[PDB]
Amino acid sequence: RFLKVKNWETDVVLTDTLHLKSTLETGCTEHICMGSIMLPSVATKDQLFPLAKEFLDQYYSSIKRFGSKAHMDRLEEVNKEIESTSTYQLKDTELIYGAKHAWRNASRCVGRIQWSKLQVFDARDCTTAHGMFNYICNHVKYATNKGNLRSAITIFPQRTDGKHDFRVWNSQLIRYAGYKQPDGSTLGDPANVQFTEICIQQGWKAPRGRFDVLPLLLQANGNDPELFQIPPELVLEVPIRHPKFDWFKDLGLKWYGLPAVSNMLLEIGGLEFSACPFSGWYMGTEIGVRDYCDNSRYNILEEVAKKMDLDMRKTSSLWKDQALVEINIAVLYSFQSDKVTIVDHHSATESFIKHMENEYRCRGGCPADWVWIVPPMSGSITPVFHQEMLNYRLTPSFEYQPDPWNTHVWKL
Amino acid sequence: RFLKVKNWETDVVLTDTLHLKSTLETGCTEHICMGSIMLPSVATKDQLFPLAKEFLDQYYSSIKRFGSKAHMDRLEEVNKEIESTSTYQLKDTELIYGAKHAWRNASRCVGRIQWSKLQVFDARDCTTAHGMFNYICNHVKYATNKGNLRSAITIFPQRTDGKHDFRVWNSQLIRYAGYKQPDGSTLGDPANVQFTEICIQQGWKAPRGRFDVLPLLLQANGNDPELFQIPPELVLEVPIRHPKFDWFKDLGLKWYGLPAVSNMLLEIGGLEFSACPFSGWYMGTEIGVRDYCDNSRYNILEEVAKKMDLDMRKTSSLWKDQALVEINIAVLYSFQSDKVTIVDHHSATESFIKHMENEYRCRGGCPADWVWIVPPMSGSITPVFHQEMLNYRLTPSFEYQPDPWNTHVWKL
Ligand code: HEM
Ligand code: HEM
Ligand SMILES: C[C@H](O)[C@H](O)[C@H]1CNc2nc(N)[nH]c(=O)c2N1
Ligand SMILES: C[C@H](O)[C@H](O)[C@H]1CNc2nc(N)[nH]c(=O)c2N1
Ligand SMILES: Cc1cc(N)nc(CCCN(C)C)c1
Ligand SMILES: Cc1cc(N)nc(CCCN(C)C)c1
Ligand SMILES: [Zn+2]
Repeated sequence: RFLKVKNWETDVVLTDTLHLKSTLETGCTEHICMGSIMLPSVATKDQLFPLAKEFLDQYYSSIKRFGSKAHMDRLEEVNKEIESTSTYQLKDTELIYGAKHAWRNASRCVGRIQWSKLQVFDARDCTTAHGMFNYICNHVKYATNKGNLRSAITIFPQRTDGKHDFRVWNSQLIRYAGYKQPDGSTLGDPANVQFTEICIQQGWKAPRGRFDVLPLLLQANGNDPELFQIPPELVLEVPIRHPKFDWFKDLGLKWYGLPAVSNMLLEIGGLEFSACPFSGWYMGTEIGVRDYCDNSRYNILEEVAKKMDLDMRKTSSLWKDQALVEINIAVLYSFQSDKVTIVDHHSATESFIKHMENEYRCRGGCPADWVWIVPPMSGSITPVFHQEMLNYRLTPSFEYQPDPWNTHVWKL
Repeated sequence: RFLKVKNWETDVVLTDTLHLKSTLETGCTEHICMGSIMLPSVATKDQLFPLAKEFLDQYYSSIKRFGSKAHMDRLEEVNKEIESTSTYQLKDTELIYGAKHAWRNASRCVGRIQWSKLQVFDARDCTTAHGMFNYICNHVKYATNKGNLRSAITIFPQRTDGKHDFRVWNSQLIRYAGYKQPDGSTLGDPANVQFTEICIQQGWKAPRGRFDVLPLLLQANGNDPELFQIPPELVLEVPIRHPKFDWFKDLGLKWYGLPAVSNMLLEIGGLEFSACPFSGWYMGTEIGVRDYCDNSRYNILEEVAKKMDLDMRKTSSLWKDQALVEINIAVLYSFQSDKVTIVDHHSATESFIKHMENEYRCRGGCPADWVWIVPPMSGSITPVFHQEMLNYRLTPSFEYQPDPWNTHVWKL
């Protein structure tokens, strides 16, 4: 019950004890492992104080005032507020702590070496969709910082009864539009055709092109959501060129600078923040491999191999592989030459190994999801391929949640 | 308890029921997943008949004579033999069935679309190390078939008391030698320096070069093992050249045609065959990615990028990625131009999807280990990246076993 994880490139072994503090369930049993399933399987007052207590015990353990009176009174204070209101409110300091540690515990995140440099924006006084748009714009402007990207999170009011929720319906703050065609094919991003749908169904007059930035669909206090278009001066975009292949520009491609997940739920001490958009900087493969070359996304391996003069008749000519490397050297090169923060999969996966080392040392482990930590190209020549990893759920945490256009009791 | 696995490239869903027949344990619990651990965690007469029965029930269920008298008498016959001898002996037909299904159930194998075309060689009458060498040579000659590779397994006598075992100490029948250097570096294959050690410690006069084929270390009936050198005419090797880069040959590289795992244990109806070397044909990435570019193996990304004229100062120039594709196009090209069977990672991963489909259809599922099915380069542009998979242990099965030079009560 004090398990070992081995590196088979360097023979390094580390002992994981942190998994004992694990609480939630993984989906695996003694008889079946689900480590490759993408997402496997209202709260009451009685359930709440345990979670509040457990969170408060580790927060006070963190600043080395574990059993102080400040702890004991905060324990009693939160209990009384869960008695009086059946819920409770986080101190500003407990909100920053819980947010940083939700990132820290995100086992599918390879970037977590940065987990303690997170700017937390307290948006819990927001009441209207216009207010969110304002908070969200301030987040985009800050996090972007003129290409010197900065990591940030904006935390909107916590769930209360359930039907007053606050949701950003967008899956990312900044995404390109998806338009099906009359001939069946797709313009823009096929991932977003169902979301691009609702925007038009709500009055978005679409500039039916490729890289059309979508409008924010913000829902406040369970009310029907409302469209707001981000000032284009705040949407920083990088035009993609190759450092050797001059025909690259005629491909006419670009991506946005800022990756910002907006569809997840932040859980802290048993309180649920259903709108918590958070941003970092891109690892290059997210764009060059998945965004551009997923079959059901932009799907550009066809044209890149064309202008490279490649043997596309035979599968075993690895034309697909060869065009995938060039695309990623160019995504990397274009961001760097505009001073926009980006990290290659080699540097990122090395840092995560080093971070993992710090976590086993000063924390006793580090929950990691191999299936997600290994980059989607050149796997075994990055050091995370050869690193055994233990996956387990720790809290505070980011969780998935139903897409809001399936839950919502819609009306007007 | 009738789980679903989804493909996120094609939206295809399949229902897995086969996992209910799962028996062994995976290493995961409800609270921790070990799907990325490489290998996680004498038999008595009382344990044996259940396993014999379970195996016999599915074998007779397979030829559509489930509850026949031929089944009932074979059940009684094996029971009586487990009473009389505390063990039992497989019919030739039960040996071929069990072997084919051990391959079928090998969840880390992407090639299993071929699982029913397996030539089974019954070596259970063997008694001496010289006999094994003879059986093993006949296997190499057959399986190689002049580059028209054929899949085969040779099954030596089953474990009895424990200290009369039969083991092939080699991890593969055909591997290149590993020699450390006086200056610390390594010649040949660094994976094999500890095994190349014992060979020399047993009288192997090493031709201390790079691609020196190793001698077989065969142990028969628990006796101390003995060296035998495979006739070089039976060891077919492919010289690696690129279809564009003429400097490629001066790298002077070659690999052997036949991949043949020899260090695993075959479990059938509770009987344990500790020497069961089995062979197929190579997926190209096993050679071009892992053998050649693993840091602790041949580690050739240095020199290939050199003669390509690449930016090796900067990590984010993806020089490593670009030299990895070229190496794999050349491994593929060299094998094909000599008519030696090899499969690219695209064709192989497509077939496994199709095989998976057949298994959910006519069998109710297919145990798969994602971490091992996804190829070690260009992951997400092959269809297995996007395919959820359930892992569970079915029997008959191939299992790992201690390296014999740690178990052996050695003497002379
Ligand atoms: C600072 C730079 C960061 C980098 C380079 C980075 C890198 C990555 C990458 C490559 C993924 C793979 C997921 C995918 O393929 O879509 C990921 C997922 C994730 N990241 Fe990080 N990340 C960063 C910052 C952050 C921050 C600030 C947070 C939260 C406060 C965060 C939380 C997560 C979570 C929760 C996931 C997985 C959830 C999901 O996508 O299903 N990351 N990250
Ligand atoms: C017919 C062509 C075959 C191909 C193309 C193929 C392909 C592969 C590949 C790529 C792996 C990855 C393992 C690694 O990276 O080292 C693997 C593993 C494995 N194969 Fe298959 N295979 C074939 C035939 C067979 C046969 C005939 C058997 C047994 C009778 C078998 C049983 C296994 C097992 C048990 C493993 C995993 C055990 C381990 O390596 O730890 N395969 N195979
Ligand atoms: C730590 C990790 O389990 C290890 O690198 C595994 C990952 N997946 C693999 N997959 C295959 N096919 N072969 C391997 O050697 C490995 N190595
Ligand atoms: C089926 C499989 O779980 C799915 O393709 C996963 C695999 N690993 C991944 N890893 C990352 N980082 N991102 C992904 O979208 C996925 N997709
Ligand atoms: C914070 C953050 C960092 C990063 N590098 N990438 C993202 C986008 C993740 C998109 N996937 C959820 C589809 C977010
Ligand atoms: C039968 C078989 C097929 C294949 N394609 N490859 C192998 C070698 C596997 C080596 N690993 C165990 C290190 C064996
Ligand atoms: Zn698992």
